[PDB]
Amino acid sequence: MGTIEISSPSKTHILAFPFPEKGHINPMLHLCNRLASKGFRVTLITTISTYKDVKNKIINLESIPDGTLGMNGYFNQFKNSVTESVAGIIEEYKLGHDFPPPKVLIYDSTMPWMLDVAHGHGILGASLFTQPCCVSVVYYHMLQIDFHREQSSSSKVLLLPCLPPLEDRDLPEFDYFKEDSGFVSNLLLNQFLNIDKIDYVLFNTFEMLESEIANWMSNKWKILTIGPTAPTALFETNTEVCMKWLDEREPNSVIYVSFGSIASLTEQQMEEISQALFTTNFNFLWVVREEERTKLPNNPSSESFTTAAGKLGLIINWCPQLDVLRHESVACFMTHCGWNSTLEAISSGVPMICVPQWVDQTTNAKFIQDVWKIGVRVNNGLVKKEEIERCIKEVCESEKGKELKRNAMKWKDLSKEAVSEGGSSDTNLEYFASTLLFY
Ligand SMILES: C[C@]12CC[C@H](O)C[C@H]1CC[C@@H]1[C@@H]2CC[C@]2(C)[C@@H](c3ccc(=O)oc3)CC[C@]12O
Ligand SMILES: O=c1ccn([C@@H]2O[C@H](COP(=O)(O)OP(=O)(O)O)[C@@H](O)[C@H]2O)c(=O)[nH]1
Repeated sequence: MGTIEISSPSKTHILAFPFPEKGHINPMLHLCNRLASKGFRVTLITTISTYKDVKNKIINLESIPDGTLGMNGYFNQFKNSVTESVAGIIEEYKLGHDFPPPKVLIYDSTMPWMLDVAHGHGILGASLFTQPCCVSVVYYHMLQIDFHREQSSSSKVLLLPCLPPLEDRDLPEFDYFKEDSGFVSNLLLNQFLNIDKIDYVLFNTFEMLESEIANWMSNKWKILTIGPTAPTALFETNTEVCMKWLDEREPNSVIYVSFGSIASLTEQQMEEISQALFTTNFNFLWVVREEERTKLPNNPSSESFTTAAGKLGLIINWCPQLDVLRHESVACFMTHCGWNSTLEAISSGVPMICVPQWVDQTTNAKFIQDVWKIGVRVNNGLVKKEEIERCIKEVCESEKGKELKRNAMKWKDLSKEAVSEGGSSDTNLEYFASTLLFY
């Protein structure tokens, strides 16, 4: 005689709340996909202005007001609005009868105040970092070593535990934001203000990729490396168009070019890249967002070209990046080195030409070229066509490039192993799921 009680994923409710930008939404969506496939009930909370985006990419979906002035006011409003918004949702779900009450809130690492919403309403908090471990620990040391730089007087090289030496150009780039550099800096530093009170510290990376620094952070804070959250081999826009075009190219013949969802290049920088791509011995697929089309050399959603070299080019406002990168036609990836684009390239075996723009993109580029050895970084600040030309020859037409390709194929296998049964990332994500079930 008695009652047995069963705690299983299908009666466990996970809340997820990304920062409303595609580089933060996308990795969180993939993680929600993996968690739902384990049987969990997953509710994704997102701002109204990103809601339609996420709806088209798909899991229960909740919208909250955008919550929005200069950078500082814009952001204090944002933090205040989403605090009460998300708190309301937790409480509606705690009294609801359909879904189970929330057990945990997975929130973006850049919204650390959400840990206080989670704990203030009696549920657990998991902080999802969308940056690699290596650059993240740079933010921690900065929050805690002199990082000022009078780059005009002398060159400095910084040594930190479990990191390669970092030149000034390898540190995170904040001066780009000029007046707002301090704001962007504090946003990334403050990720660590409560690192000791977080119930789960989640990183979208895999241990073999960052083993030295992952271990150092595992010792300090017991982090969980659970990446890549994207699947091995999201409904994005223009899928059929780009897949048909790529299906019509020769294998290993296409340079894929994209600077992500936020970065905006000067008109002179666009002219340089343009002139390189139209004279290279390769086809190209170049994503230029609608908002950036007017900065192209003197607006249609896409344009087709026969290049001066007799090759074929496609300029298009958006593509399915993961599908593009895994297409056999792609020879290499000219990228701003956002972490999602970097980790997607790694998981796809595609070598890179690094054109980093700001924040962690400079550090990622350093690791792409000198640590993982799967790409080369351009040298500035304007990057001229001849410099872009040099990097294409090196990646795509050289013995060194064949080696870079070999290195990328190795890392592709290692990230597949990480997310497969018994891999470090599969194990860490199962640690997260299983301990959510504990009494
Ligand atoms: C958070 C952010 C992306 C991820 C990483 O932490 C680096 C950050 C860079 C700065 C921040 C971006 C996000 C968009 C901005 C708010 C967006 C912006 C700028 C001005 C404004 O009024 O509203 C939004 C453009 C860039 C942005 O300011
Ligand atoms: O044409 C494109 C360009 C980018 N992305 C996606 O945009 C996301 C985030 O980009 P990233 O982190 O590299 O840099 P950001 O856009 O934040 O600057 C990635 O998941 C990419 O797959 C896409 O789907 N199609």
